[PDB]
Amino acid sequence: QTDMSRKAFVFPKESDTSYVSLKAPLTKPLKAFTVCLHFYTELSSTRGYSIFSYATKRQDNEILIFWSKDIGYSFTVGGSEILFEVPEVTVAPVHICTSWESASGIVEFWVDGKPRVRKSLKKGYTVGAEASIILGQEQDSFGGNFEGSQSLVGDIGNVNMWDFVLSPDEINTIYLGGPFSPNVLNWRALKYEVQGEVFTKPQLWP
Amino acid sequence: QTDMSRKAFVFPKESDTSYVSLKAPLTKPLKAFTVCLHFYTELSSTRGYSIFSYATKRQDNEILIFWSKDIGYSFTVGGSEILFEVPEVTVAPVHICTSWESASGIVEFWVDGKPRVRKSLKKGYTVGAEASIILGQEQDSFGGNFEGSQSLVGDIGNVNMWDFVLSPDEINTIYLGGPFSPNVLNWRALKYEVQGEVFTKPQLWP
Amino acid sequence: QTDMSRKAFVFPKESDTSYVSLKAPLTKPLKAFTVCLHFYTELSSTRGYSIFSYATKRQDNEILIFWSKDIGYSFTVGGSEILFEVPEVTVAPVHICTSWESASGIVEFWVDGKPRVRKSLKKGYTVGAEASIILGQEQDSFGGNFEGSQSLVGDIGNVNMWDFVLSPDEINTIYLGGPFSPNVLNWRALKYEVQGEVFTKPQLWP
Amino acid sequence: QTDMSRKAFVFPKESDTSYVSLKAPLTKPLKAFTVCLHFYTELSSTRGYSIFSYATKRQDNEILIFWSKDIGYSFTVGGSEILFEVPEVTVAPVHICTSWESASGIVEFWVDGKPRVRKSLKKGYTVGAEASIILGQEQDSFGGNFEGSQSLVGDIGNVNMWDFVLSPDEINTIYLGGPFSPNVLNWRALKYEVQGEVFTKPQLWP
Amino acid sequence: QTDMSRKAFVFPKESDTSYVSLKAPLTKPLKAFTVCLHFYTELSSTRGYSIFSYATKRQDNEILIFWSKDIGYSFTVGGSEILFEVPEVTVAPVHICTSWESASGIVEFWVDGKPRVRKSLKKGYTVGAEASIILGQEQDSFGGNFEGSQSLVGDIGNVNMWDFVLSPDEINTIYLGGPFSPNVLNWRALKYEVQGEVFTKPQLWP
Amino acid sequence: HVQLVESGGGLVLPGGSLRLSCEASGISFSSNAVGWYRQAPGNQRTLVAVISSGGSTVYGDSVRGRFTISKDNPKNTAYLLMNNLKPEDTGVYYCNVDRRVHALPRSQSYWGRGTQVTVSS
Amino acid sequence: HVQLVESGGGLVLPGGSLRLSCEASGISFSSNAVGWYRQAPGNQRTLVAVISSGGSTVYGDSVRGRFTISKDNPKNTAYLLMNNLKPEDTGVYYCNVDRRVHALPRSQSYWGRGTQVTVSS
Amino acid sequence: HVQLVESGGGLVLPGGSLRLSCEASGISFSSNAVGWYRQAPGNQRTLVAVISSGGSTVYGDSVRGRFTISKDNPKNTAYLLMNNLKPEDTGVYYCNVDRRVHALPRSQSYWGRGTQVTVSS
Amino acid sequence: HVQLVESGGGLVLPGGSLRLSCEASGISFSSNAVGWYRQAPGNQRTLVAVISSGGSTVYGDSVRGRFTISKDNPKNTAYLLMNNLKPEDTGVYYCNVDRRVHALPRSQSYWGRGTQVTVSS
Amino acid sequence: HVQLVESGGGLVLPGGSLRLSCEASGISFSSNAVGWYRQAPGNQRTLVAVISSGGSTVYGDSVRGRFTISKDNPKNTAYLLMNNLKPEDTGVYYCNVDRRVHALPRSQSYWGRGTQVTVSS
Repeated sequence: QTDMSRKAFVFPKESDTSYVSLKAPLTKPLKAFTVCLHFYTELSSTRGYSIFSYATKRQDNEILIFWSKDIGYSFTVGGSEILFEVPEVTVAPVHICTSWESASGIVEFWVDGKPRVRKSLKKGYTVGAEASIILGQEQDSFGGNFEGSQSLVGDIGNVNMWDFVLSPDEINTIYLGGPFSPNVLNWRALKYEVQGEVFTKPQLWP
Repeated sequence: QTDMSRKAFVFPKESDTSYVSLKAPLTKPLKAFTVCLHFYTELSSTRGYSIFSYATKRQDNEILIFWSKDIGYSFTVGGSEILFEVPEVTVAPVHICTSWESASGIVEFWVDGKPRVRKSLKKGYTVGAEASIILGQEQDSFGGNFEGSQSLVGDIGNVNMWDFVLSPDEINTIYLGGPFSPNVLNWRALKYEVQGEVFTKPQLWP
Repeated sequence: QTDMSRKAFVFPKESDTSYVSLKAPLTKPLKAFTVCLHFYTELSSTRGYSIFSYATKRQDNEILIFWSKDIGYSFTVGGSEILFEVPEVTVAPVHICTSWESASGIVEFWVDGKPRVRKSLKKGYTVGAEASIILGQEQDSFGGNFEGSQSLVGDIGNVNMWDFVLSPDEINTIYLGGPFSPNVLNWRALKYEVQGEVFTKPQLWP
Repeated sequence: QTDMSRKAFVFPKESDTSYVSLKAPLTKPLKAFTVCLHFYTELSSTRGYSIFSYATKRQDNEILIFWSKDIGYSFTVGGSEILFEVPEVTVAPVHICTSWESASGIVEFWVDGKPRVRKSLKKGYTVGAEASIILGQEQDSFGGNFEGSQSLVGDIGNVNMWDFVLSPDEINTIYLGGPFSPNVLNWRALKYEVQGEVFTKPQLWP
Repeated sequence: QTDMSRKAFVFPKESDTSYVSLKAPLTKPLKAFTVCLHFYTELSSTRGYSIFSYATKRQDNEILIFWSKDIGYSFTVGGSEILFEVPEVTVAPVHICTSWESASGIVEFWVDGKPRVRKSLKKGYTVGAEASIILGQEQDSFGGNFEGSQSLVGDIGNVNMWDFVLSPDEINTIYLGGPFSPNVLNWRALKYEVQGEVFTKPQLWP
Repeated sequence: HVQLVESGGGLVLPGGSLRLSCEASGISFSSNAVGWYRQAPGNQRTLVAVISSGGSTVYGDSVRGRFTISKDNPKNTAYLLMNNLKPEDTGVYYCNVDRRVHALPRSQSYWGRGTQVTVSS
Repeated sequence: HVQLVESGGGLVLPGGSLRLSCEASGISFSSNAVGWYRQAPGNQRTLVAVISSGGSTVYGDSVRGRFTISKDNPKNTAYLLMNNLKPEDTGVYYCNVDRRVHALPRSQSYWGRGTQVTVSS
Repeated sequence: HVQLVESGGGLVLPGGSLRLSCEASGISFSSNAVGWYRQAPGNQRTLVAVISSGGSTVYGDSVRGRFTISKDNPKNTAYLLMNNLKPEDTGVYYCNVDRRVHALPRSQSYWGRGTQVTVSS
Repeated sequence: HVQLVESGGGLVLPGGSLRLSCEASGISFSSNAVGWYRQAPGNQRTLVAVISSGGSTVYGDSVRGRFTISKDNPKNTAYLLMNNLKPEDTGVYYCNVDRRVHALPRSQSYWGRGTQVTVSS
Repeated sequence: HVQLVESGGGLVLPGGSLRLSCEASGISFSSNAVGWYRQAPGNQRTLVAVISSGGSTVYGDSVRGRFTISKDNPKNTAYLLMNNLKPEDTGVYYCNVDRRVHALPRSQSYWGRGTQVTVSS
């Protein structure tokens, strides 16, 4: 393991072969989840880019976050998908935090601290365990099958993930940069592989 | 009874069968009233939605608050109605507080702390006692008769109601989140029924 | 006498019969004056409304303040008049303070703390003593002769008036809400009559 | 001599006969200078008005500051002239501070604390001593010859002038209202004559 | 050597003969670099002007920073060039800090404290040692060959340069005005020559 | 049952004036709101002037401060005063009533025949 | 009684100039305000230039800084000097007086006949 | 294989109404998103109304709050309701399906023939 | 006395270029400012490009960064170089001098005859 | 010496696509930047799409996200792929190279003949 504190991955140029892979000790099926991460890129209103991907052996889009051109954020689970609308786009580092639950079937999507409306999605359905969490490129299969048009060019870091659902106070503390203990993907004890043109450099954002 | 402190009802999807009902110990006719509540939804300039409804055995709109499309807030008592105009619409949690008196026949409507111009309505007229306070759906009768087009999709909470009329200082303290003691509908000792798809989750707004 | 502290007059509906009358102990002719008051109404850019009127036995517009539609504030003394221009209109309680002197013949008009350009008006001319200060309706005669089109619908209060001319420091202290001792019309020891639909209620503005 | 502290000249109406004249003990030729003053008027984008004038026996525009309509500030010395451009105009009291040097031939023009780009003008040339500093009206000769179109209507005060060139720190202290010691024209020990309609009243600006 | 603390060079008028030359003790080839400087000019969206130039015996644009008209900042090394886009232009002093590395081949460009997206340029290539750092005019050869159209009119100062790459904390401290020790070009122990119309005067910016 | 009768309409030269009346029967304006809508391409009536039961009124954006609508409960009749009518103002006008002012009309809201207005010079 | 007499009007080629005078009798400009209004579609006169009793003046938005209006109490006469007039400026002009500048005219305010101005080339 | 069948189209007088149906076979709307695009100069199909698999929908800017689109998984059919159609709305319409709403269409996305709509008066 | 002589004018095909010279006598550009104004409807000269005595210059809003104006004290002559002119630029041009740049010209300022320019294709 | 050869141009029906190639000799795109400019009134070539030596590219405001430009050092050739072109896009196009992207072209920058494109229907 290694501590990526105050460190961030950098993708210099767009391509279809550079990407990292994050491993997890997950063994049992998931009935809920929450993820949080920071990222910064200048693609903006030019094309759509992939943010976070989570595939399995029978589904390429088990979990996926995308930036649909002129539409806004797109959050998809197990095939089904919702879209949160953003009226205008800026140029600066942004922090995001999404959470989903099975029994309730409610999705929460905090952006830059402010919360968005709650919405329903995929009520009563589980998520597999064997997963291949690729970062940098959207995947249409368990392995590669990347698409260069959907690649990401920028910086991303501070990727954390919990199996249960956090509370608003917890999310606020996360945003403010306090202590916390993940149990699925811990940025402080990460274990990863990398291929292609990817670099590790200090994070620009505070 | 139960304490809804730091809790809020959530309506996931639009429909015409999900709603809650709030009971009150009221026994004597009302000669004045004041209500306060917080709410947050994305309907905005898409369609009109019902906020608060209060019906009786001989009138479906004894008290009602609505959001008329492109017109603004609509406050109606015993059939008569007025409409406070809002020039532009935002997307964020909002707190409202309305008050009405019989003898004076004056209506006050505080939104997000700032007050609006006073107006006259229904001078010298009483309000019944037997009531059915439904939340979530506008009613055209004492029971159901809901209209799906007017349903609400979002979050609402912190519903309080006093029989008498508050003073500006009291309203400011309410806004700041201080102590108080309702006498008609107390959010801290609420008693309610629920039917359909309605969930209770921590409030997003501070 | 009575103390109107933290109290304000309210005119519910537009009409031509509701108005109050303020009496004064003035006995000697005026060679200067200053007035200050707060008010709040939603008429805005819809029609012109009267703010303050001061008539005599030989002149209906001895002193008058008006809101000329799309033109701005209109201040008139002994027939002559000037008009301070305002580019845009807002919706919020406003405090105004005007002052005039005989020998210098200069008019000062502070609005919401900020001062405006000085201007000359009616040099070397006195003001009568026997007066009938009506509030609520513009008057074209010593008594009634009101015009419903020019009526005011809103709230007004904190009416003070001095015979001499205040200094900028004094006006700033007035704005901040400090102590002050009027000598013509004191809001703390007012003596008034009222007719029509007029109510007294706590002031909304801080 | 007299102390004009917290005092300001006022020109009520536009004309061609009202003006003040400031005397100085200057005896030797000037090889540099710096002036500072505050002023406030509503002319704005209506017509050009004169701000400060300094003539001699062989030149009407030895030093002059003007507000060219839709062009901006115009600073002229010994005939030559430069124009600092202002994109938009506001309505509020403004403080200005200009400085010029002979050997360097550089002009600095601070407006409302912020500085502007430096520029070159009239390198290697002296300024006369016998001068008539009139305030209120632009001059085309040593005496009168005023032009009513270029008159000023408003307030002006706090006129100071040093023979040498100040430093940025000194200018900042001037702006903040600290102690200092002029040597040519001191607002605290001024000596002036006045003719026409000119009044002295407390300064409106803080 | 001399200490340029709180001092700045000034170019009064546009021309093709005024410029300064900065000498360095560099002896070994560079495999990375970082430069920082402050500047203030009114050229803006009128024409392109040169900011910093660094030539050698076999290349006129070893390092160069330019302001391409309506395009934005242009950073070029060893012939290759990239452009950072700026949507709108203001008028005020600005501080810039650029850094480049050989092995990583990544360029960072901080403007006024905020960082921009990272980019790749000239991977695996060294920079010569014998250099002639001219300031004021862009050079197309080791000596002169200036172009008057590309000259700079304004003020510039606080030029520092390190051979290695700084960290974000270090850049923030530089911006805030803390202590630091350059090793290539130190503004506190500078050694320079000057020709033409160039002056030294206190810096306007704080 | 409910019947709505419109009156006071026709044609006039440019710059003239007129007044329309929308009398109602069966329904009561005391607990309702009335309004006049214009004609437009397709089936889109446009907001002209509406008065709610309480007394507040809403005028069209283009006609801000031009016309004047009013009501009278005693005889239950609403009167709209047309003055300063440009040639473009000609067309088909309707007066409808509903339980609450709702901007863009709604199906249940009774429509009430119609009327024609000409601004011929 | 009150009589308003207008004078100084006609036609001129483009780029010329003219001056109008609105003399009054019975009423006094000392305690009143005067103004010139243009013609427009319907019965809507448009603001051109108005001078109040005190001395402040208000010019039309389009004609900002084009013409100059002035008054003279001794002979109680108001003069408006038009220069650099474009062809579109032609039409019908009126001069009226009222107890206070009121933007859009009002019923009581006298109107004072009218005049015709042509910008024919 | 995959076949897309469109139905419910034609021509109507101005102000009328119609309804379109885009039935699909082989593919399933449960894990896909559908949408109707208009014709335009060149080869630029314009966004009209799209419904995603989850349920969120996106309407065209010009058509904000005019029409209504909806879907039905049981028989896997999407219905778009045409109402208040102005003459300019006539043209060529297509209904397509893709794995995710993607604004400006993409090559892989199936197109599904087309249809013609006329707003002739 | 004072005489202003203009030279360097005519007509050229679209996209060409030309240069104007405004020589002066009696007056000196050292302590004055010069400028070229265009023709317009009525008697409204429009600002094109003006150079002050000090050296600062002001160009027209439409022609921002199109042409370049310059002066030469030794021979006291001002040259305006026009390049890349569109057909609409044709018309009547004048060169005037005044003691100080004053935007909209002023009465005393000498005008200096005039010149014609054609952008005929 | 330096020779610039343009190829891949002509006329196509509306909605089609084409691709242009700007081959160069003598000069090298490794340490230079290339770009295509359109024709316009006068002698104003308009920015269309430019690619710098480093790799950053700048597209025209109107054509934002319409076409794609690219380069290839090995054979030192630049390809611009135009697709979905409207009729108004027809005209004269040029491809030029310079030591650094400079927006509005500059005198030294080589121009490279030209080409004609038609969007005839």
